[PDB]
Amino acid sequence: SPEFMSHHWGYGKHNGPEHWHKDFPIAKGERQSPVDIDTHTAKYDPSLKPLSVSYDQATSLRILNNGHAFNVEFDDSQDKAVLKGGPLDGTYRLIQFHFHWGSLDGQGSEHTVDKKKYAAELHLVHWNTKYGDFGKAVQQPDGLAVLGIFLKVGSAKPGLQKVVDVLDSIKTKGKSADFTNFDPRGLLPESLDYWTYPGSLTTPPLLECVTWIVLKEPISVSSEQVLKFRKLNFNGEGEPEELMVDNWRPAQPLKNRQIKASFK
Ligand SMILES: O=C1OC[C@@H]2CNCCN12
Ligand SMILES: [Hg+2]
Ligand SMILES: [Hg+2]
Ligand SMILES: [Zn+2]
Repeated sequence: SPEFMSHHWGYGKHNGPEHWHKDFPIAKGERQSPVDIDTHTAKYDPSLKPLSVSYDQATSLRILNNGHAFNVEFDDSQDKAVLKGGPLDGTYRLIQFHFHWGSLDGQGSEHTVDKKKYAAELHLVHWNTKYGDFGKAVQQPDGLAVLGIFLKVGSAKPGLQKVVDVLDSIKTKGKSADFTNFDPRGLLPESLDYWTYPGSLTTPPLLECVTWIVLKEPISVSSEQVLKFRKLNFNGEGEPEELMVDNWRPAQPLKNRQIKASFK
């Protein structure tokens, strides 16, 4: 049971975000994520470029319940699924995506917009090819680019359904399954308008390597889709059930950072 045999970071009362600094001191660092996006402080930057999403040749491989979310993993041994343009210099390869979500529809996102919490947030994680591999990229201030997409509850997202339907097979921590031919273009909204700022990954080890690109337009998913997320488990098989919900970190201090908008 959580925190009895040993301690591990998580999202509970004894090991949640407010505790993470005890094992990962960078949790109190100068470029932590997520942040609140104050729409009356972020300035339009006309030097930013349109975001170039080239996911046509993506190769998904597996889906994994890692005890704090599920990752959909991709073959990143070539430039098969890349993010370019905008604030980015060069080419960033997609390695995985995952979500953060709530126990109820009024919370779940990590970023907020004028303090608004969405029901969930999708993170597509990419690494800068100039550093050769993800592990070297996460030793650099421009090593990663994360495309963040808000989810609200409304109409269903057809391109999400294949994800929803596989979750029964990865209910518990450590379970993985084959998950080929998944097209992440089915998770995008219509507009690629975005905000951008320098930050970190939002789970330990909280690495301060990320250029965040947060889309303004949410995607809609149905109540039934997000309910299926909430049937996942943080625990392993044969351990008592602890539902995988509220796996989000709250907003962190902006400090001296600037949030830029791609749109006037
Ligand atoms: O994010 C927002 O929202 C309002 C303002 C418009 N100009 C771009 C930056 N802003
Ligand atoms: Hg974990
Ligand atoms: Hg890989
Ligand atoms: Zn994330």
